[PDB]
Amino acid sequence: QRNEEKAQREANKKIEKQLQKDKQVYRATHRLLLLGADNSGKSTIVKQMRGIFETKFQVDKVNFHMFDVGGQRDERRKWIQCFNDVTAIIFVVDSSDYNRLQEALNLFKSIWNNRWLRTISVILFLNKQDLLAEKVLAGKSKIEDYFPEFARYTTPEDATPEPGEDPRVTRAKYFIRDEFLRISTASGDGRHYCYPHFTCAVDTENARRIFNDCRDIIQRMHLRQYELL
Amino acid sequence: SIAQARKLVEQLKMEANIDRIKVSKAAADLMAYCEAHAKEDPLLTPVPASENPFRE
Amino acid sequence: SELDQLRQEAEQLKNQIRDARKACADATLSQITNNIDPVGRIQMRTRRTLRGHLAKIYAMHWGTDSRLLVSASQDGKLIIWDSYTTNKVHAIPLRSSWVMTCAYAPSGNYVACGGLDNICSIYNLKTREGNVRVSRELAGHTGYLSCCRFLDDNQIVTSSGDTTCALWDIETGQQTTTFTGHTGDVMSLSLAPDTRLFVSGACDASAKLWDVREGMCRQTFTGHESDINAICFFPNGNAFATGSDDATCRLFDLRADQELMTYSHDNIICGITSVSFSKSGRLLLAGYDDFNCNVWDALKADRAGVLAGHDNRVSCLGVTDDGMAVATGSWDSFLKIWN
Amino acid sequence: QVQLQESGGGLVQPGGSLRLSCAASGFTFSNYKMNWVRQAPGKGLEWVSDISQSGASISYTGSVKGRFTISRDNAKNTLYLQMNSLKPEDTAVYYCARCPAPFTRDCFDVTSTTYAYRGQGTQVTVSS
Amino acid sequence: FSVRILTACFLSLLILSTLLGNTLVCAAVIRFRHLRSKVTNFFVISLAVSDLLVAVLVMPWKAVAEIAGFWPFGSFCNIWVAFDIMCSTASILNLCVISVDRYWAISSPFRYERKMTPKAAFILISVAWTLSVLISFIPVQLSWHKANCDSSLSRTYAISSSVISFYIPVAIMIVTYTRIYRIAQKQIRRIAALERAAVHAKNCFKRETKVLKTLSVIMGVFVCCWLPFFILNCILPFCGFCIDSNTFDVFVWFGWANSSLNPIIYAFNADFRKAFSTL
Ligand SMILES: CC(C)CCC[C@@H](C)[C@H]1CC[C@H]2[C@@H]3CC=C4C[C@@H](O)CC[C@]4(C)[C@H]3CC[C@]12C
Ligand SMILES: Oc1ccc([C@H]2CNCCc3c2cc(O)c(O)c3Cl)cc1
Ligand SMILES: Oc1ccc([C@H]2CNCCc3c2cc(O)c(O)c3Cl)cc1
Repeated sequence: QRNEEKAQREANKKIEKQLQKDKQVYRATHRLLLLGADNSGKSTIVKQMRGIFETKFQVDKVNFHMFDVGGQRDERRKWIQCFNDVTAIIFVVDSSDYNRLQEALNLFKSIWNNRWLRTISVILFLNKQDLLAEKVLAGKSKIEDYFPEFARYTTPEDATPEPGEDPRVTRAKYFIRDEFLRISTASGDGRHYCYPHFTCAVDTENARRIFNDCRDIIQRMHLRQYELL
Repeated sequence: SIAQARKLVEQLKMEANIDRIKVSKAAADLMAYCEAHAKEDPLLTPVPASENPFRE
Repeated sequence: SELDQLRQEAEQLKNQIRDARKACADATLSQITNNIDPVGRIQMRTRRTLRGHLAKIYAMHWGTDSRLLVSASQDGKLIIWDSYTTNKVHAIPLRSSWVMTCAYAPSGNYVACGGLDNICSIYNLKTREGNVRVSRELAGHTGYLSCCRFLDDNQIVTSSGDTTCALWDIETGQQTTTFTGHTGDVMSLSLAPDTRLFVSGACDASAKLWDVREGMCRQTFTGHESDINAICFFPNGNAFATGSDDATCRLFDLRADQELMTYSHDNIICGITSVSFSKSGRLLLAGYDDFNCNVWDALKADRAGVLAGHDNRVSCLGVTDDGMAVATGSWDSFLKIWN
Repeated sequence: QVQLQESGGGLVQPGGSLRLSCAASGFTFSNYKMNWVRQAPGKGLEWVSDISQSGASISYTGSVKGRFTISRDNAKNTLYLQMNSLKPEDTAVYYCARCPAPFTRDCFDVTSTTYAYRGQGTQVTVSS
Repeated sequence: FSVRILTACFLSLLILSTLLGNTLVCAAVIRFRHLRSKVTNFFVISLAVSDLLVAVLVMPWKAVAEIAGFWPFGSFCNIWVAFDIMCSTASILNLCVISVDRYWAISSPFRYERKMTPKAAFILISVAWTLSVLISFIPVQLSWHKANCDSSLSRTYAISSSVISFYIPVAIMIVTYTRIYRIAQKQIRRIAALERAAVHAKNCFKRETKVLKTLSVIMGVFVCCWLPFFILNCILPFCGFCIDSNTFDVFVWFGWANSSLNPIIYAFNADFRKAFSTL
C-alpha cells in the first residue's frame, strides 16, 4: 500500500504549504491585549479604533488586532497566561476616580511581576483627564485624602503641560504617572518597559500612539537581543 | 449566602455517609493491578526495537 | 441566625470527615511499597519530533488506534498528526484562536475544541466531501472552556471556567446534565475507563467525582496547597493523580477517600501542568513549568527519569491506549514522542 | 484543606486600637505572600495591606497609610494586623486573603464574587 | 630553532581554535533546528561556513610553507590563492551583511518583519558568495593578480579588490553602526528620563557605556584585524617607507585570525550559548 503512503505524502505537502501561507499572515499581524477595570474608557477606546472581544485596525500598512476579554469571570489568574506572546498589554486607567486607583495599581503590579508576563510590555492609557481636571479644580475631593505622598510631591521638570493648564492639574496627573512608573521601574530589569500616555475620551490620535509604542518595543527588543542595550 | 450554606451542608451530610475501605486494601489492589500488567507495559519493560513502531 | 448554625454544622461535618479519615490511616503506602524492587533508571529519548505549530500548545489526545493525534495552538489551528510517520492528516482552522483543549472520539469520527469563545466546537473528521468542517457549536457556558472529553459520538463532557461541568448531547445541542458545586475555576477532567464516573480538579485545590448519568457529586478530595492543573484516572479506574501549582503531585484513591502518595522534590519549585499514567500505571509522567518532564514511580514515589527536550514550559502530555509511547507538547510549538 | 481563619475586632469608639490575628492551617505559611482585604458596607472588596514571604517588603493602602501595621510570624503561622486611631469610614468586614501561588510576588485576590483562599471575615464597627 | 617551533605552535593553536569554534557553531545548527529558524541565523551560518573554509583551506598550506620555508605543493599554490581571496572576502562581506541586517532590525522593525522573507536572506547570501567567487577565481585563473609563488599583486587588481572587499564592507559597517548608535542613544535617553522621574518620585550613563563598549569591540576587532593589511596591500604594489615580507605575513595572519575571532563576537548569542553548553 505504498500508494497510500504517497497520497499521505502529498496531503502532508499541501498541509505544510497552507500552514506556511497562514504563518506569513500570522507573523504579519500584531496581537494586543486590552485590559482595565470597568468604567475606564476601554469601550470608548475600541470605538475610536472602529464590548466586543476583537478589534482590528491598520496604521501605516501595519495590522494590529486588540483582544478585550469580557465574557470571562472576574478572576484574571489563569485566562491571562494565554497572552504571553502578545506585542503589548494596553492597560486603561480611569484617572478621574481616586477611590479605585489602588486596585488599578495592584492589577498593574500583578501584571508586571507575572512569571509568564515578565516579557510583555504595558502601554498605560490614563483616560478621562478632563474629569480629573474638574475634580481637582473643584477642590471637593483631595488627593492627599487618598494619597498622602501627594502632599509632599513636586512636579517633575521634564513636564510638557498644555497651554493654559493649571499647574495643580499637571502636578496631580504627573503624580499618578509617577506612581505608575514607580511600580514599573522596580523590576523592569530591561526585559519590558511601561509607556505612559495622557489621553482623553475625545482624542482621535490614539491609534498612532500604540503604533509608536509598538515600534519602540520592537526596537528595544532587538537592541536587547544584540546585547547593545 | 443562605442557599449556598444550605447546599454545602446537605452535600457534606450526604457525603459523610459514604463507606470507606482501609488503606491496606487499596494498596493490595494497586499491587495486584501493577503486577498483573507489568509484563505488558512497553515503557516499564523496554521492548525490542524490532517490534517498536517508532524505531525507523 | 440560621447561617451561623449551618456553618457550625458544616464545620462539625468536616471535623467528623477528618476524624474518620485519620481513623483509617493505620499506615502509609510508602511502608508497604518499601519492599518492592525499584523499576531502575528509565531514560527515554525523542524518537519523533513534530514541528509546524506557530504558537504555544495547550492540548493533545491520542486516539484508540494509538496512531493519530490532535493538537491545539494559539494560531487557531487544529493539526491531526500521524505519530508513526510524522505526517499531517488535517489542519483545521479555528474561528477563535484562543483554544485550550482538544478531544479525540473513541470512534475517531469527531474532534473537539474550545476556549475563550465560550463555545465547544465539534468537527467531523469523516466527511463525504473530503474536507473537514465543523458539525456542532455548544453554547451555554459563561466561562472559558478548560478541558473536554468524549464519552461516545453522542455524549461529550465539558469543563468550563464558570466553575461548572456539563454533559452535552451533540445532536440536540442542549446541556443534558449540569455539574455544579465547585467554587473556583475547574481546569481539567478525566473520564473513567468504564465511563461511569469522571473526576475534575478546580482552582479551589479540590477534586470532585461526578456520575455522568445523574449529575450528583459522589465524593470530594482536598489536600492540594494551590490550584489544580491536571488530573487523570489510574488505568485500573479506582484511583487518580492530580497535579497542582505547589510543585507537588498527589495520588488519591476513590474508595479510600484519602491521599495515598505525594510526589515532590526540594529542587523543583514550579507547578505541574499535565499528569498521565502509563499502561500498567507504574510510571506517572508529569509536566513541569521548569521546561522539563519528570517520570515518577507511582509506587515508590522516586523519580525514575527526566525528559529534558523542551526549551519552554510543557503544557500537554499523554500516553497511548496501548502504553507504547508518550507525547509531550510545550509552549515552543513542538510535539515530541518518547519511547 | 486550606483554612484561613481571622479573629478579633468588633464595636469600638473612634480612636481605639484593635488587633486582628489570622490563623493559617493546612499549608506552608512561609512560602505564601499574604494580604489583608476589607469589604466596606455597600462597596466592593478593597486592598488594605500587604506582606511578603520574608516580611522585607511591606505596603499599605494610601488611605490607611500611617495607621495600620502588619506583622507576619512564619514559625507560629499567624498573620497580625494592628489598627490604631480608627476613622468612622474605616468600618468594614476584614478578610485574611492569601495570594494565589507560592514563590511569587503576584496576587489576584481582590476579587469580589468568589475566592477560595479567604476567610469568613471579622466585622469591625466604629461609632460614637 | 626556538623561533621556528614557537611559530609552529602559535599557528597550530590558531588553526585548531578556528576549527573548534566554527565547527561548534556549525554543529549547533546541524543538531538544533530551532536556531536555523530565524533569518539572521542564515547570515550567521554563512559567515561561520566562510570562516571554516578559510581555516581548513587557507591556513594549513601557508603554515606548511612557512615552517618549511618554501612552498612544497608546486602548482597547487595558484589554486590556493583563489581559495584565499574567495574565502576571505566571503568572511568580510558576510559581516557587512550581518551589520546591515542588524541595522534594519533596529531601524525599520515592522518592514523588517514583513519584507525579509527567507528568500531575501538567501538572495543576500548568494550575492555575497557570488561576489566572493567572481572577484577571486575569475582574475586568478586569467592571471590578473600577478604583476614558491610569491607574486606581488598588480597595481590595478590590488586597488580594485581592496576597494571592493574592504572599503565597501567597512564603509557600510561604519555607517550602519553610527546610525544604530544614534538610535540606541535616543532610546537610552528616553529610558533614563523615565528612570530619573521614577527615582525622583521615590526620593520624594552606564547603559550608554555598555552600548559604546559593545559597538567599539565589534568594530575594533574587525578593524584592527583587517585595516592594516588592506592599507599595506594598497601601498606596496603602488611603490614597493616600505616593509619586508615578514611584516606582510604577520598582517595577513591577523586578517585570517579575524576568522577565528568572529565566532566569539557574532555567534555568542543567548540562544547559541545554551547550544554550545549542551554540546
Ligand atoms: C560555493 C561553495 C564553495 C560554498 C558554498 C556554500 C554556501 C552557499 C553555503 C554554505 C552554508 C550554506 C548555508 C548553510 C545553512 C543554511 C541554513 C539553511 O536553512 C538555509 C541555507 C543556508 C544558509 C546555507 C546557504 C548557502 C550556504 C551559505
Ligand atoms: O594569498 C596570499 C598569497 C601570498 C602572500 C605573501 C607570501 N609570503 C611572502 C610575502 C608576500 C606575500 C604576497 C605578496 O604579494 C608580496 O609582495 C609578498 Cl612580499 C599572502 C597571501
Ligand atoms: O600576492 C598576494 C597577496 C595577498 C593575497 C590575499 C591575502 N589574504 C587575504 C585575502 C585577500 C588577498 C588579496 C586581495 O586583493 C583581497 O582583496 C583579499 Cl580580501 C593574495 C595574493
